[PDB]
Amino acid sequence: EVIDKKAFKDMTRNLYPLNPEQVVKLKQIYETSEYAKAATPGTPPKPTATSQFVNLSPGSTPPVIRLSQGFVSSLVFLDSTGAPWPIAAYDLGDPSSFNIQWDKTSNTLMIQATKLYNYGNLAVRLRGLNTPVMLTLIPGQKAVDYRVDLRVQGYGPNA
Amino acid sequence: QQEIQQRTSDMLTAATQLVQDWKQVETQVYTEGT
Amino acid sequence: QQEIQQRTSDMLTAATQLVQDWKQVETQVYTEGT
Amino acid sequence: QQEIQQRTSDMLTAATQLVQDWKQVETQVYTEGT
Amino acid sequence: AGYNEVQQKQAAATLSSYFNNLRVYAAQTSVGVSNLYYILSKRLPQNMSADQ
Amino acid sequence: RIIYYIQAVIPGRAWLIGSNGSTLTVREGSKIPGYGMVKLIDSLQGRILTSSGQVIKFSQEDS
Amino acid sequence: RIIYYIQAVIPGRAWLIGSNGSTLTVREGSKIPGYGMVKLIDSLQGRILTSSGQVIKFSQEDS
Amino acid sequence: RIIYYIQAVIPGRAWLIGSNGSTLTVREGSKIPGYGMVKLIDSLQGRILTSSGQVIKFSQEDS
Amino acid sequence: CVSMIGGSR
Amino acid sequence: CVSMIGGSR
Amino acid sequence: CVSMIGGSR
Amino acid sequence: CVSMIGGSR
Amino acid sequence: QRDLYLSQSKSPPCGGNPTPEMNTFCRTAIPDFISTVNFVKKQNDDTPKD
Amino acid sequence: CTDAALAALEYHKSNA
Amino acid sequence: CTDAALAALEYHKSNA
Amino acid sequence: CTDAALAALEYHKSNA
Amino acid sequence: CTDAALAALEYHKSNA
Amino acid sequence: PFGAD
Amino acid sequence: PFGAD
Amino acid sequence: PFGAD
Amino acid sequence: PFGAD
Amino acid sequence: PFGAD
Amino acid sequence: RVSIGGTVYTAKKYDD
Amino acid sequence: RVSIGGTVYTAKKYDD
Amino acid sequence: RVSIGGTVYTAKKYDD
Amino acid sequence: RVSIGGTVYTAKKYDD
Repeated sequence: EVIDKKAFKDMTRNLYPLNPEQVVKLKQIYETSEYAKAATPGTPPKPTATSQFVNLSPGSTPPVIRLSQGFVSSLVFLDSTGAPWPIAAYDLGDPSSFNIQWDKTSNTLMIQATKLYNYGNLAVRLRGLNTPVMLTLIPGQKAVDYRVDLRVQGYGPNA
Repeated sequence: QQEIQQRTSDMLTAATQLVQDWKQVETQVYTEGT
Repeated sequence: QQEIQQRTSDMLTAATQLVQDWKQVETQVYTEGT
Repeated sequence: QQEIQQRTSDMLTAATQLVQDWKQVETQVYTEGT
Repeated sequence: AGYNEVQQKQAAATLSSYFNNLRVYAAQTSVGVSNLYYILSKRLPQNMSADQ
Repeated sequence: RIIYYIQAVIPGRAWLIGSNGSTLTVREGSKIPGYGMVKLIDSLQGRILTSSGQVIKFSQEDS
Repeated sequence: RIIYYIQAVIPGRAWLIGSNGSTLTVREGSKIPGYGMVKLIDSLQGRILTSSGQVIKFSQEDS
Repeated sequence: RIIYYIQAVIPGRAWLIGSNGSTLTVREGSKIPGYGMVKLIDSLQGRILTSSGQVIKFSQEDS
Repeated sequence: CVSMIGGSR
Repeated sequence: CVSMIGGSR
Repeated sequence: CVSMIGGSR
Repeated sequence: CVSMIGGSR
Repeated sequence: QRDLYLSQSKSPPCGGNPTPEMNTFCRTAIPDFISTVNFVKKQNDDTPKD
Repeated sequence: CTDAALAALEYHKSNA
Repeated sequence: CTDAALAALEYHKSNA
Repeated sequence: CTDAALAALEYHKSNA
Repeated sequence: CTDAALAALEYHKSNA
Repeated sequence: PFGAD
Repeated sequence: PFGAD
Repeated sequence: PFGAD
Repeated sequence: PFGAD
Repeated sequence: PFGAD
Repeated sequence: RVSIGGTVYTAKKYDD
Repeated sequence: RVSIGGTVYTAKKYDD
Repeated sequence: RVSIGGTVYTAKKYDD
Repeated sequence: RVSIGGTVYTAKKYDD
């Protein structure tokens, strides 16, 4: 009858050839590996909600919006009294590196930098304004402009 | 000396499918009440 | 001396798929409430 | 002596890749508000 | 660029006649599928009042 | 003094919650009130070593 | 005086925000008030070194 | 003192129910009122060693 | 840290 | 600057 | 002019 | 602990 | 014939997921065949220097 | 039956 | 049983 | 433990 | 680091 | 796999 | 692969 | 690739 | 397989 | 390509 | 006889 | 026994 | 250990 | 290190 237990030793060998210790080993190598991927290299950008005043006087530099690869940044537009200023339209410069979504009525545009380092510019035609507002958009910066108040120089339909 | 390579093959085929059972994530469901 | 090129080939097969996943970015979604 | 030509094929195959990525200039898009 | 005109026009004619067969086929199907879909569409519900 | 316990950590940034409810995110080198400057962030261990020798860990009732 | 912090930087142009709220943009060579003229922009570390020895960094709050 | 019984245990966390109806969750190292701090959590046998030599087992009328 | 499933007396 | 998961004791 | 990512100590 | 259908007399 | 392929690199067999042998033949150029043929050097190679 | 079962039981209990 | 668990635990905590 | 990572950090910041 | 940058910058602006 | 299960 | 985990 | 990153 | 069945 | 770029 | 841990523990010889 | 760091740390011989 | 500059910087031997 | 015109000028050896 020695044949039965010899075969069965070979069996606990082959049908379950990764013994429980080796199964947990493979679990930990898999976990360490995907974590090693998921780690964003260097420090990640700091999530900062900033507020900037938009000046449309000639010679002024356009406002800067910092993005991050795969993250939503919400620009809200307010007039000099801080009230919402709805957006009439917008034009994406280089939509191949940025994607904007915006419900047609609100005054908030959310942006994701689709590729990591390419910077561009974005125009927004506003409700009561004759000169629109243009912003430079740079991703991969040491922070994310996580939600940005744009204090446009003019006065909106809400006072 | 062949035992090492044959057994490496057996549990490489094992480890691949263990990893595949690990990679799956089955999405939750929403049942909405009358 | 064949070990280096063999293992590097395994490395190409791995690293190419890794960089291809990291190139992947998917588009965000917007869910408008009722 | 032939390693330079081997990496020559590789380096050109990559360089043409970067350059026609560079010639890519997408069209700009507009969303007119309601 | 190491080309000529004989097989150029020849193969051009062959491929073009091939796609021509495709489109005439497709139009003949579109006929039949159009009538079938009209039979189907006589029997679909339609909304009469604009207000839901 | 005000003890802040870690709310989350990855390689790089670390989001911290205080005894007063204030929330912050920190990198390799940053000024934290009291502990001075962060010396190192150990992500899988959930540890922050600071200049003042004080070690910042996950809250006991949170970890 | 007025301290300017880094607002963002890429190879070449660097956009900058200060204590007065004014925003500027700077290349390899420019007259920038107080600090004189910019000797270089180090983008991958987020640094501006100028002629007067003063060094412009991302603010502690926004980095 | 207050008597705890391991309500259910897995590798790592272990959820405990006490004689007061209180529920808790414990890891490899965690403080317990009265018992001290946990030295080990064996999920296979439903047992937990804490520092005070006290052994936490499944309650008799539920195991 | 201990996986007693990989345990051995 | 340290990705410690590539760590070795 | 300087490409700093093209840097070498 | 004991499954005595795994029993031998 | 190589010029014929490279005039159509946007299309196979020099494009569209080519097999690595065809890919290599697309990459490499054609050496001069007359220059490589030399009998004095190969003769020296055959005979031992002694 | 019972005595062999208890002997195997104590053998398993004593040998961890 | 448990003794191997404590021994391996302290061995892993001592050899990092 | 942490000494290895910290030493690697200082040796990285010392060698540009 | 940066000193390599100044050296390379001045070497570029010295040689047209 | 221990003997106090 | 740390030991204070 | 510098050391003051 | 017992005998007290 | 000059040095005064 | 075989335990739950997978290790085989058996009695030697008994009867009733 | 094996840790989460991926490196295997085991005890030698311990019975309960 | 590897930095973000792409060059490798590792410690030699440190334990705790 | 390489400029925009095409010519390559590099620093020799510089550490910080």
